[PDB]
Amino acid sequence: EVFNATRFASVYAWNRTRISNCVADYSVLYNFAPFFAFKCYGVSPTKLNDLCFTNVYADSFVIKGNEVSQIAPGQTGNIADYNYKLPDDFTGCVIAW
Amino acid sequence: NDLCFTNVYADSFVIKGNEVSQIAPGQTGNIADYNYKLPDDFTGCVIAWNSNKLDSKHSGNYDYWYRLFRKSKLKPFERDISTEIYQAGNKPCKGKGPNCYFPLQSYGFRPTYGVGHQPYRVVVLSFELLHAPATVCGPKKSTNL
Amino acid sequence: FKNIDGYFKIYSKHTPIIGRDFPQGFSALEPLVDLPIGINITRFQTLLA
Ligand SMILES: *[C@@H]1O[C@H](CO)[C@@H](O)[C@H](O)[C@H]1NC(C)=O
Ligand SMILES: *[C@@H]1O[C@H](CO)[C@@H](O)[C@H](O)[C@H]1NC(C)=O
Ligand SMILES: *[C@@H]1O[C@H](CO)[C@@H](O)[C@H](O)[C@H]1NC(C)=O
Repeated sequence: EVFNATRFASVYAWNRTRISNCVADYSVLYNFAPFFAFKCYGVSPTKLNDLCFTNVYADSFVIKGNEVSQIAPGQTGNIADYNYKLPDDFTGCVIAW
Repeated sequence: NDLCFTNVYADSFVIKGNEVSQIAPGQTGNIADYNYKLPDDFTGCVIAWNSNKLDSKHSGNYDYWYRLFRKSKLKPFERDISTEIYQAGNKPCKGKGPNCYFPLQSYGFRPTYGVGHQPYRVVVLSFELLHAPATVCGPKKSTNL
Repeated sequence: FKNIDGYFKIYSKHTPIIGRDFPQGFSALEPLVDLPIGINITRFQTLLA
């Protein structure tokens, strides 16, 4: 329901969905999107299915091409400063398709 | 400076700030598991000093590299230099893009990051304190037997 | 030969023995060289004359 959405909000108002009380199988994320940026910072992309997380936040927003590389901890730009800023200590992954 | 070591191995590589905390016997992380792994019975020294003057320039520098995608874990003191796209699902895919990911991504460095993202220059020193003809010593006196 | 933690170890003992071949009398082995290669080895081959 976060990857089959039809109206992913803009970056200026990034919808934040709270994911809890569920088993997080990432193959359902793997099959829904032909990725182009599945970079991870705090955890290993191969090693997601063997960890338990207290809570998972899924911020979804459609954005331009270069801005995909813009979105990363410790970055700059018109989006990284005024629209969405990833904290330097980010423990999670980003997905772009 | 008052020991005798059979042989000494010096491994040198630049890693990021948190990665210095990662580098230690049997730690966890894509560097400790896919990029470099020390033996658990390690007998040596790790050396880490900040280098923002040799690994940074205006307009950025993306020269360095590191591996996040490896078929298995890294055995201690083993190099896995190779460019093979990680398999996802069941596709024998060979290329970049969706579910065909390059194993190694850039370690891009700029003069302006946070300390945890600064270019830390790490060299490790490995000793071998066993019963064998040593090679390396320090100050010495040659009193007659 | 073996490659425990690098440090290529070579042991030897010559004896134009019985001449039979793999003989049976016991024989120790005296190391000759021990050199720290520290590489990956998986396959083996021999040269001829
Ligand atoms: C949405 O769900 C349908 C029904 O299972 C599926 O066929 C489709 O691939 C899904 N699309 C996305 C983007 O998740
Ligand atoms: C998130 O908010 C946007 C607002 O435009 C909406 O279009 C989208 O459907 C929402 N996604 C959810 C609730 O999963
Ligand atoms: C050495 O190479 C072989 C063949 O690729 C591989 O099976 C083995 O795991 C490697 N091991 C080490 C110690 O590098």
